[PDB]
Amino acid sequence: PNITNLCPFDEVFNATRFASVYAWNRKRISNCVADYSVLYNFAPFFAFKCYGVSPTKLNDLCFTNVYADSFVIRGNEVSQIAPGQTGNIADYNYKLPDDFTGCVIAWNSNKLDSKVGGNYNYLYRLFRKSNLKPFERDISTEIYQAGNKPCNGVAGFNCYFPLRSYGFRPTYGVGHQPYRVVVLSFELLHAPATVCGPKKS
Amino acid sequence: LTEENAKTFLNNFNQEAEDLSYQSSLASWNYNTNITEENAQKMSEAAAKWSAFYEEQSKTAQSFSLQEIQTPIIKRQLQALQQSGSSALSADKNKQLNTILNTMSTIYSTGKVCNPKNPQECLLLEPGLDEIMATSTDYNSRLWAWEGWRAEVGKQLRPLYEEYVVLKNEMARANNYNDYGDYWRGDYEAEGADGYNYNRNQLIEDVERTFAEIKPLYEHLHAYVRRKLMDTYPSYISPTGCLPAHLLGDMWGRFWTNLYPLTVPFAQKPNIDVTDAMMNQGWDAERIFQEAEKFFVSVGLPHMTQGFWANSMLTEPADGRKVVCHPTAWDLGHGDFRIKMCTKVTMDNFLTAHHEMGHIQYDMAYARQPFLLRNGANEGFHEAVGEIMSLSAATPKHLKSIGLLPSDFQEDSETEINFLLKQALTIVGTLPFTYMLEKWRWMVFRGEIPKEQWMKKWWEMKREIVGVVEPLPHDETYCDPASLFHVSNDYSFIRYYTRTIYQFQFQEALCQAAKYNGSLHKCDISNSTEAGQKLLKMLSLGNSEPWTKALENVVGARNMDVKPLLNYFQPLFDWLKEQNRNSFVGWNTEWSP
Ligand SMILES: *[C@@H]1O[C@H](CO)[C@@H](O)[C@H](O)[C@H]1NC(C)=O
Ligand SMILES: *[C@@H]1O[C@H](CO)[C@@H](O)[C@H](O)[C@H]1NC(C)=O
Ligand SMILES: *[C@@H]1O[C@H](CO)[C@@H](O)[C@H](O)[C@H]1NC(C)=O
Repeated sequence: PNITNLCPFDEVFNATRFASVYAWNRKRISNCVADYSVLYNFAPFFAFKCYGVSPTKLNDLCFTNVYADSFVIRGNEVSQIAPGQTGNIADYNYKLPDDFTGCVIAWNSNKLDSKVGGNYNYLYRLFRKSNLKPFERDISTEIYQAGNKPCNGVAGFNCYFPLRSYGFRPTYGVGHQPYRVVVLSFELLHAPATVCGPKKS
Repeated sequence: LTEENAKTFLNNFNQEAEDLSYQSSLASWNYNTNITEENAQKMSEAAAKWSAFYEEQSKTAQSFSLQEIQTPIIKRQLQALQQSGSSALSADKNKQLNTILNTMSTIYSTGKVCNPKNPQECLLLEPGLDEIMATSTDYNSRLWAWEGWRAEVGKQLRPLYEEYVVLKNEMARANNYNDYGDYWRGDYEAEGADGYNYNRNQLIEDVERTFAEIKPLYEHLHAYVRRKLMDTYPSYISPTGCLPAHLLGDMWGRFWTNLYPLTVPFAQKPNIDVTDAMMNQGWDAERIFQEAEKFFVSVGLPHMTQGFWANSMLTEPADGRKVVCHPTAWDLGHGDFRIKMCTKVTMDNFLTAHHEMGHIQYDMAYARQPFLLRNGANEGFHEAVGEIMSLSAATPKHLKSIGLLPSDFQEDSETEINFLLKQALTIVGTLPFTYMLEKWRWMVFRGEIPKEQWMKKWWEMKREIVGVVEPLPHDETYCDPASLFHVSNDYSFIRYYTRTIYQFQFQEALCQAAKYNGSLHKCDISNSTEAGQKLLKMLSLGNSEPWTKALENVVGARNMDVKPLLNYFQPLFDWLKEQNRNSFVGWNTEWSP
């Protein structure tokens, strides 16, 4: 069988613009042949931690749907993109379930996401009433009511705007430089699995 | 509940603060390494925005009541944020105080004493009068420079200090302090768990206790310096009297380190200068900082960041931009650590590189703390942890290990004695001056010294504590303390005394940690990871804990101890006792010629 119809991993990893972690981008991947060769080849990756499947045997075990979630966080927060973790990103921006089957990929993005004046186009949620459920997004801009008095839509004392900017600058320390994260989540359903890697003969 | 509200308030504050503080620090860095009008005004607006935000948050933080906050880290953060400082006064009084401070700064920076009968030979302090105090041996020229700067600064700064004391007293009493001295002593206040409680009023007696036993070593050093200066000045110094104020090698007598050519023990033995060895081996500033980094990774502390090498200036740029010559370690925030130092290839700049990288390591270690707790444990800890690196870097073992000093180098007792004497002139000699100056300022702010009897008190205590006599009688129209930089520009001075004590306490604790079996001044902490971990336990704390706890984490004691300082200077103390048998140790308060 000849090899064609590769899965669009160039669109997710090599996008010119990623998304904020509060409005994290989700792309479904189905009915194509996914080769993980290109990802392994790429050297800059800071984390390639995989959960539930081995990175070496990605090409043979095959799945029904592959979800690629792309966002940008700061380097110190990459450890929070894991099952069972807590923090601002885990509780309020992006939560993975405790039975997560997939991989997390992160790499430094100073040359693309850092500006000398400060890149104010990457945002994160700092305040939220309750923790996020797994694979949930919150794009609400409602004023966080931390006290007893009603906020009435106006910030001030005990009333904070929940979305705070990741003011990325190139002179930050390595733990604070912008990191692009792609989370690959693999799922199997009762449907026939149609995301399967390449074949050899 | 109030505590959860405080937690969310601090979460909002740290995020906004870190960003504005980084912008202010980056603008200050861009001015300091590139001096122009636009960088100056950019620094002005960045600092204005950061200060306005800090006062706006401090006014909101004062609304929280600390009686219902249980977690001590949030309570310490809110205590740090609730310090209003000079904003406690009204706008008119604050503007008047700022006017007095600015006019004091611009009259100290433009201080001028000019030659009598030679009106063209007018000398400033920074380029030329300090050269006269440091190098000149003529008695009349030093008497001229000292009395002239005392007159043309004290006469002009006496009424400015008169209302400066009153405005600072009003500012301190607006912040629930007894006086401005208690406000400065509030930097050493530690509220924490049982046994770690430190009070402001305790600090004075602790300082006095630590001055009760530095006094014999200082008396022997003073007797030796007096005899050598009597050899230099035949009839102008008395054997039983105090030293004249203008013969101490500095403008104010703060450091006795410029008396080392006059007071050298063994002139035939050279010093431990390795500048020519650096010249012969082709060292540059990059290699100096790399050797300092090698020392800090040998002791166990982390490596320097890539941003440190990329963003710092370690050389005069010489591409048309003016820079500030003073070495400064910068913690800009967000993991940005820089050093601004115009490093020439000398031994002094090598030790200074070790000192500033010690500052940077101290800054890097407490980066894990929240923003309000990213400081030193007190004002003395930050400079003590750089002075210990300067101490360990200068030892002959460290210099022989890195190839600067030959492997067959012999350490006889004479070079140890003259090295210890130079260290004593720098370190021991500044302690009575620091203690007497801070005691005078505390008693002036308290009102223990009457307003019209200032000068007569000061020259008594310099005759009593420092053992230094005035050359000419001064009446109360002079303001002789105010000629010093730290007091005319509103700076606390007890940090140097506490720095000096903490430096040798830290050094003895690290040398016991490294299992060194010799004299303390020969000790090197290189290749000792356990000493680095013992140090890094305190460095990681910041001011999250009381400073007594951090001090116990390093030395195992909860207060200042000068037994390490006397243990450091023990061979020199024995030598000074051995050469003061015939002479008279001590001074007489009455004016002896
Ligand atoms: C992205 O661009 C690089 C640049 O050559 C290329 O090697 C890589 O295959 C591209 N795709 C991915 C998914 O990294
Ligand atoms: C110094 O500041 C000026 C201000 O415009 C700037 O043009 C110049 O490039 C700066 N120099 C360096 C070395 O950055
Ligand atoms: C520290 O370790 C290095 C490792 O090569 C060694 O060269 C150096 O001599 C050691 N220093 C001391 C004082 O033992």
